[PDB]
Amino acid sequence: RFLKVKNWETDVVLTDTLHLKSTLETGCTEHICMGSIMLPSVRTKDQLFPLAKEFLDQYYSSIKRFGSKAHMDRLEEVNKEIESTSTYQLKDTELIYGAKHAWRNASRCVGRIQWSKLQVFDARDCTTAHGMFNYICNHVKYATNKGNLRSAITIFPQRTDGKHDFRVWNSQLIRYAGYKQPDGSTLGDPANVQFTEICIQQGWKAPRGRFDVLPLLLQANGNDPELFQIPPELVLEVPIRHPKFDWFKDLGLKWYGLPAVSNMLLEIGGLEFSACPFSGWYMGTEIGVRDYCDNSRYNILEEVAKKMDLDMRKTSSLWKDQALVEINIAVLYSFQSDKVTIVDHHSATESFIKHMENEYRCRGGCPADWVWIVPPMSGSITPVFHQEMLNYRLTPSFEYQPDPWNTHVW
Amino acid sequence: RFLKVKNWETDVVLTDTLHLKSTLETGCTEHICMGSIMLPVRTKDQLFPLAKEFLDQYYSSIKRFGSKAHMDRLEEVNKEIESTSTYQLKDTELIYGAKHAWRNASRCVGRIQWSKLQVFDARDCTTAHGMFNYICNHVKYATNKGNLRSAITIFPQRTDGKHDFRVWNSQLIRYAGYKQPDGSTLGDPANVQFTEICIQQGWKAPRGRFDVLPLLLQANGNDPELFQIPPELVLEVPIRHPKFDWFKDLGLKWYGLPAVSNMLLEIGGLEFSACPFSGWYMGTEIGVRDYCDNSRYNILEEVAKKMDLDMRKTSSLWKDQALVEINIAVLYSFQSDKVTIVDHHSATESFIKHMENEYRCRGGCPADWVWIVPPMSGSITPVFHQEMLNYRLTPSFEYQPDPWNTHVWKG
Ligand code: HEM
Ligand code: HEM
Ligand SMILES: Cc1cc(N)nc(CCc2cc(CCCN(C)C)c(F)c(F)c2F)c1
Ligand SMILES: Cc1cc(N)nc(CCc2cc(CCCN(C)C)c(F)c(F)c2F)c1
Ligand SMILES: C[C@H](O)[C@H](O)[C@H]1CNc2nc(N)[nH]c(=O)c2N1
Ligand SMILES: C[C@H](O)[C@H](O)[C@H]1CNc2nc(N)[nH]c(=O)c2N1
Ligand SMILES: [Zn+2]
Repeated sequence: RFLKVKNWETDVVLTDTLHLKSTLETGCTEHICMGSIMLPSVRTKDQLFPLAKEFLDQYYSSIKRFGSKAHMDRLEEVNKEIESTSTYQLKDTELIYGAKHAWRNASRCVGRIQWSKLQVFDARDCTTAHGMFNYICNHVKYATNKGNLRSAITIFPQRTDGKHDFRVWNSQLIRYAGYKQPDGSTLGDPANVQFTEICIQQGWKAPRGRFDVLPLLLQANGNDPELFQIPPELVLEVPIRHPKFDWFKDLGLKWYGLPAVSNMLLEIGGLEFSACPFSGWYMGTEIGVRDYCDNSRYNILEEVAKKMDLDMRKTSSLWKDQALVEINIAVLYSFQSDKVTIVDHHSATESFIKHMENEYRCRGGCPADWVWIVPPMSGSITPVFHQEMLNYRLTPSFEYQPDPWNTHVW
Repeated sequence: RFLKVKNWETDVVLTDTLHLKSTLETGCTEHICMGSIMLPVRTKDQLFPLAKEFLDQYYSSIKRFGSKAHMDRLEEVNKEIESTSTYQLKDTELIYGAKHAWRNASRCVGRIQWSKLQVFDARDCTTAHGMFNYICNHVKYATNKGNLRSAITIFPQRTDGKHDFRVWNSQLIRYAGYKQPDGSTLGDPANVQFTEICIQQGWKAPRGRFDVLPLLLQANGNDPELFQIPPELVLEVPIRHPKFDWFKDLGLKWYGLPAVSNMLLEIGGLEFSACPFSGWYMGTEIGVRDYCDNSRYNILEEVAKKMDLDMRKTSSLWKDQALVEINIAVLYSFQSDKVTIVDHHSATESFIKHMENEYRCRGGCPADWVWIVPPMSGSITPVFHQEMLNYRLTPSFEYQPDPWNTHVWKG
């Protein structure tokens, strides 16, 4: 019941007691482990108050006022407000705490050593999609900071009856369009083909290019979503060149500086925030391994290996592995040259081990999903590969939610 | 009930029903996943259900479930259990059991080959000298002059737990490690403790960087005994690089035959505590783990030095670059010497084909994503994108304690 995790490279053993405060479920049973499943998964008055109490208990404990004057009053006041209104409103301090701890609790996030330095933008007074656009532009500008990226989240009004949902329809604030070609292939980002169509097949004027920044599709108060173009001067992009291969720049590659997830649901004290875009900065492998070299994405491995003149006859020449490394050197080199914040996988995974040690010491544990924390290249030469991790679900949390074009009462 | 797994690269969705036949536990609960944890004395009370379950599976596989032969064998095993408190497997049952323990090994990416296992029945063995002879014959057969063949040798099953057969080596062929007084290590740091035991048991160590360890073999619960594998039976491969002529001067070599010897084979409730098995290497086992783990031979520095990469900042990816070149050299060396090896691209593709076939013909394939995904180039192999369900089926291979921690020395 008091569990231990071992690092097999260093023999360091940590003792986890935090998991005993886990609330939600993992998808696993003692008969079957679902650790590699990508997606392992109204609201009444009964359910809401224990959730608020659990959250307020940990909030007042965190400020060393558990069982105090203000603690009992706040508990009473929220209880009064739920009994009356069937919901409640977070104090600004509780919202900031809840958002920072949702990130602290994100077991798939390797960047959590930064969790306490998060800029929380309270957008709970927003009422229209034009107001949403305004808040998102300000977020993008703040977070981008001319390349000196700063972590931020913008929190739109919480769900009420499920009919008045605020939703950002984009999966990330900044992504590249994808169109299926006449000759059967795909131009741009294949992952965004259905979305790039919903933008066109409902308003947008696509420049049908390969790296077209998609428009925002914003939904306020349950209404139909509206299209907005992010001002291009707010979208920091990096042309990708290689520090050795001069032909690399001729590949035509670029990527955007700001990774900003916008389709997750933020849960704090039972309250659900369905529009809560958040951003940090890239780990190099997200772009160079996944975005560029996945077969279902831009899938550039063949072209790069050909220009390197590698033996592509046999897989055992490891031509894919060689090109992969060069592509990721170029991504890192390009961002660093343009003074755009980026972290390589060696530095980020080292940071996470230090974060884990901090969390075990000051908190008694750190939920972590090994399948997601280990980078998608060079796994075993990073320290996290050799680190046993316990995965469990703590709240406040970021959760997945259905894509809105499958749920919108249109 | 049914369970579905999806491949996010190809959108193929498979449906698992085999997990219903799972019995052992995973370590996980509804509230915690132990998927990345490395490691999550038997009476007649529990033995006959285990035997009956196994014999049901065996007679089903041969299309004889419920036949007179099936019923007579159950009756015969039942009587032998209450008469003798254990039972003996037929040769055919042992072969089926060993093949299916491999088929059920959720951490093994090489399972497309499970039905072509050569099973050596060594249940008549009585002494450590006899174990040595069986293991020599296994090594010669499996090596096959570089054309490797999968094999397993099965020594007598556990009785009261005081008479165990054990191979004290973790693998039949491994290099020694020696801790120096200055704190540095010569050879394989993974094997320092076992090397100390061998030395204490009388082994005369050459004290080089690639000394093949002696076999330390325990029969019938007696103290273990040292034996040197005849060197002409240990096939080794000097490592060189197809383009880098200085790579040979690093002085690296490795052995051809990977042969695990510390696991326990469970078949029908019977426990075979000495069951060495062997296949052939996937290149990354040597080039990534054996050579580049910080806690193993740890050659990333010197390789990158000789390559003259920028080693001052990690963001040059000098480690990633040297890692690839080393793994090219491993594959090139084995192929050039005509010693069986498989690269991680081929092995993971074969495993995906295996897994799909197992879903079609068997209703599932238990698989441990954490171990199946190779330790370099993860997402450019197809297993990275493949959802997998992990569960425990029997027959199975299990971990067991290191014998020096449990053995009662006879002196
Ligand atoms: C500041 C630097 C950050 C870095 C380097 C970083 C790194 C990463 C990486 C590499 C992933 C895996 C995502 C993937 O492979 O698709 C991830 C996931 C995630 N990150 Fe972080 N992140 C950062 C900031 C943040 C922030 C500011 C938040 C929230 C406030 C956050 C919340 C999450 C969540 C919830 C996931 C899981 C996404 C999912 O389950 O699909 N991250 N992060
Ligand atoms: C024929 C070629 C084979 C290949 C390419 C192969 C590949 C692998 C690899 C790469 C691993 C992970 C090992 C590690 O990272 O330390 C593994 C694990 C394993 N293999 Fe296979 N294997 C083969 C044959 C066999 C055979 C013949 C058996 C048994 C009869 C077997 C049973 C297992 C088991 C039980 C594990 C789990 C090891 C553990 O939990 O430590 N494999 N295999
Ligand atoms: C703040 C942040 C920093 C960073 N460095 N990286 C990311 C990227 C996280 C991510 C999250 C998701 C899940 C939500 C999307 N939908 C499909 C549910 C992805 F899908 C995805 F591709 C993806 F990159 C975010
Ligand atoms: C037949 C086979 C083919 C192949 N291609 N590869 C292997 C290697 C499996 C392996 C298994 C273990 C299990 C014992 C665990 N104990 C020592 C903690 C190892 F340790 C180890 F190093 C190791 F390589 C085996
Ligand atoms: C099937 C498997 O769970 C899936 O491919 C996961 C593996 N690990 C991952 N890890 C990260 N960081 N991001 C991902 O998208 C994935 N995909
Ligand atoms: C902590 C973690 O479970 C451990 O390092 C695992 C990760 N996956 C692995 N996968 C393989 N094939 N072999 C290993 O030794 C390991 N080690
Ligand atoms: Zn699990």
